[PDB]
Amino acid sequence: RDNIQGITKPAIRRLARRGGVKRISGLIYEETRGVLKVFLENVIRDAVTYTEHAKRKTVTAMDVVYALKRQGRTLYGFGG
Amino acid sequence: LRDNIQGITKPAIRRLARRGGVKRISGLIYEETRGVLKVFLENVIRDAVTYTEHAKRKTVTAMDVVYALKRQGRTLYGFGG
Amino acid sequence: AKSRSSRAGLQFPVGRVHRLLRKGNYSERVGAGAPVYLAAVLEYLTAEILELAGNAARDNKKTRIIPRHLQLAIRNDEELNKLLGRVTIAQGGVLPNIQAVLLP
Amino acid sequence: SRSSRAGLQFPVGRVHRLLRKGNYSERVGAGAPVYLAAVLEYLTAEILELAGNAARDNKKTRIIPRHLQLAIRNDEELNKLLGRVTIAQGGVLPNIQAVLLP
Amino acid sequence: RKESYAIYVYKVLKQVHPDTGISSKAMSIMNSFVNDVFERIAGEASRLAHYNKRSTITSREIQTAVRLLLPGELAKHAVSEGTKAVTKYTSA
Amino acid sequence: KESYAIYVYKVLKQVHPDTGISSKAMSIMNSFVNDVFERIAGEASRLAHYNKRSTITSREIQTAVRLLLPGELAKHAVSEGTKAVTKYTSA
Amino acid sequence: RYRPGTVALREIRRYQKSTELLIRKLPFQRLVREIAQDFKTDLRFQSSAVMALQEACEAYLVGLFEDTNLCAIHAKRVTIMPKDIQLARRIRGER
Amino acid sequence: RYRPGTVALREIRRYQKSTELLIRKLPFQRLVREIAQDFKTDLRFQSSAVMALQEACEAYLVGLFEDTNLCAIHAKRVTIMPKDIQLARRIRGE
Amino acid sequence: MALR
Amino acid sequence: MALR
DNA sequence: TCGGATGTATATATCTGACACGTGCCTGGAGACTAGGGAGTAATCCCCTTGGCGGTTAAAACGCGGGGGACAGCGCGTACGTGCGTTTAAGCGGTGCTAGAGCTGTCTACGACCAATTGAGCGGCCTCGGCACCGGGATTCTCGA
DNA sequence: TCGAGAATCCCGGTGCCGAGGCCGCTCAATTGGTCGTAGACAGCTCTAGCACCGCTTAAACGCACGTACGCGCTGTCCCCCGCGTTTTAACCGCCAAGGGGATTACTCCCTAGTCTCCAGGCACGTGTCAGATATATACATCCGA
Repeated sequence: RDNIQGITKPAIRRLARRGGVKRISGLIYEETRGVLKVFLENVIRDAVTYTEHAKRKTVTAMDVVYALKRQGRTLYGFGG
Repeated sequence: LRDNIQGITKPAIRRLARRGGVKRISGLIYEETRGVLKVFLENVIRDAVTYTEHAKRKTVTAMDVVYALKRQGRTLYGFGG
Repeated sequence: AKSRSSRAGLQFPVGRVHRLLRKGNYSERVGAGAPVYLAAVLEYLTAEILELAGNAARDNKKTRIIPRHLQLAIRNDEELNKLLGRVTIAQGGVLPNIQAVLLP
Repeated sequence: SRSSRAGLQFPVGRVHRLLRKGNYSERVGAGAPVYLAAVLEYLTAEILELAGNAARDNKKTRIIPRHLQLAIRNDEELNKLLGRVTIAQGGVLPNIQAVLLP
Repeated sequence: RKESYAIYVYKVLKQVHPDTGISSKAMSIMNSFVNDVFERIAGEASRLAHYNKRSTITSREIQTAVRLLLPGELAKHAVSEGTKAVTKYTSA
Repeated sequence: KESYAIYVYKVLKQVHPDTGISSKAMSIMNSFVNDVFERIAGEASRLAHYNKRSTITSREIQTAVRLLLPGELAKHAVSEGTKAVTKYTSA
Repeated sequence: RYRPGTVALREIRRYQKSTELLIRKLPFQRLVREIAQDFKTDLRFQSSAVMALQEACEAYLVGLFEDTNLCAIHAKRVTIMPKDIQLARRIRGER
Repeated sequence: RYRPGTVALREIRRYQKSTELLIRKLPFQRLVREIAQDFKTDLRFQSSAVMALQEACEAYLVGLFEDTNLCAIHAKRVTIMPKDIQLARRIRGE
Repeated sequence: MALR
Repeated sequence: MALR
């Protein structure tokens, strides 16, 4: 539903600035959208799989934490 | 046992770079390669020797080396496990 | 039939897999369909790998499979290479790739 | 209590029960809970000492995720320990490349 | 008496590539691969059962772990094969 | 539900008598304790399995600690564990 | 007017010190729901679940941008580019 | 007399087609024993253990050189320099 | 069995 | 409590 | 624009170490029966998610002018490939030896299991204190001469 | 080096939202005993890891050359950057509904355990075979002329 456009250009600029980046190319936003979309699918597939195994319908923060742990991206602060 | 890093000769590093598909090599690549290989070897050997020490042994085994490699995320097939 | 593998129509050892699941401290109890499912998965993965290994062997005009063939088969397939992306096959070598700029 | 006997702050009994119920092995020795609890308490004390130092340098008394992340990333050995770990609401270490600096 | 997947791997090779052989070092690599896949699947299944406060590992846990661990098409075919094997075993 | 929050607070008052801690920080530290406990238990479990042994003991824990921890962290955690075990048996 | 290269440095310094979330919450929530649609239908989400997703995503993007900046500095540039992003990701081992 | 780089491409072909070990066995073994001297004196080694060590080290170095080559190409160059190796190690996280 |  |  | 010298793929021999098949038999897999409890199913409640509304106002979108950095081209010097003659030690095949890995016997010290306590630890609740924000001044930067 | 113009830190008012401390209950940790077996320990075996030697010879080394290619520099130009204006929708309460998570209780069928026999699978034994060099020959393939 063209919701990936909601990750707007100034937000990607802010992320880059936090990453220490001084100059940005025009195509960086369109490439960053693809990268982020891929990462989100990779995590959400596992989270939804955990939810389906539990026989639930609400994806839980515990499901998201497990999905992140399975990919070597351990997250702290959400009941990890 | 001393000065044994030089057994990793310049032509051997050139051959490894060729298998890695490198066409041209700077002269100062060999010392850097020796350092990197030393660090990797020290990590792996320390873990394997820890395993042998825990097993009450004086012999380092292929199984201990394989467990060390798997621990570092460098799983190795062919020597059992 | 007699063997649990014959009933499931498999080749991998269902009873051996059940014993390993029980002895591995994975869980306190183990269901009776779990070893069947796991042996079927293992057999399917072995067949997937061995088919491509034999394909590479036949390409190289060979009748015997070697670690080089296993490496070629694994690294050429997009999904097997992803499953085994942090594995080092002993005596495997690397895929024959050359970057375009290096070529004359 | 086994924690007071061992001379610690962490629950040796709870750690023992977790070791026995985590399906790690068929049997648990009596000294293993003491060892694991001592290690856990020591690591917690390290993190909190460093984070309290960062909080004091920040002119604050309450440790917050930013202080924890600052302590962890400033400490090289602890950075190695918690390598692939995200700390929520932690931020990053302030650094800029010298080439980017004017 | 050291057990291994040698005879089963050779039987699969006979059923898939009849007139082909296999070297012993390639056989060792195959054995290691099987042990590794078993360990990964069983570890994920155990972790899942612990998450769900279960005590027994079932074919449900095995199937879910297979989904989590394998890339898409591999996951489809492996799930198909596992379901087929359990169904035939239960029918027998 | 149970958590390490109270013991973490006790350690925090031992090391910094005048310092609070927010709930997000406490949740992060509770997660950290859980993660490190899981890692060390898993390594000792793998060790005991490699050695055809059915018991997790202080030796397995010490070896796991040495495998997981870098340099000074391992060298000091080992001393803390040894002291705790020695005192516990002596009392 | 402020010459180019000064406001960017000021923004870098500001955003490397604050710790808040840098992506708008309603757009991120909509994007997460739309992505999850392909795996299941009539799916609910916990607030903490969406928040954890945002935290992981933003941290991943910040790390990726840092490595992209290293690639740009290596190539004797100041401007990060898609070739920099792609090189960093492929060396990291994701593409 | 071949032009430079022709033998380089021939060697890339040869060593990317082959699979044998490219380091010398006795020097590598002496290096391994010397390194292990620092952890526990008077230690024995299985031949299988030393072979596994060597296979791991060769594979690791080959992959690292692949990444270094990519970095050098990214810098509009064809010669690999220690900066390429350092950058590859940083990005990989080592 | 049934391969891809 | 032996810290670094 | 033709000729050449080096490497590589092709034909065939061989003697091999390696492997594909047959077998003793013993240990592990299968049968038969039960004992209990893990999990399924049903039912209830109330948390917490989802959907809608009205406003405000900060962030986003957009255009504009320019200057700064990306990029293409060019010239230079140096450093790396290439090839050849000389120096070295890896590799191979033996030969000897004893350390240490592995397996059998034993038997005791330690951890599992159970019944019964009693207290440490988990929720509810208050009350009040330090930091988020704002009003105002001063230091640290940049931008222009 | 020397002017002004902003951005932001520090000082003080302050208020307020949730953390630190305080109770009631309760289940889980502790304490005692009993008991089976895991593993420390002791001893005999036999493999294999280490050590010494002698010979090839293949790889490592040093050196001389020259050619491609890092590298600096100069100029063009286009493409981000900073900035002011209009436009969008996020955020913030706040309400309304109810789906589904979370809990308790009753069944009952699925798995652990145990005693048996009984062959599948390992170690052993053994005879044949695909091929790595070895020798010789034809086909590309750029490099000097």
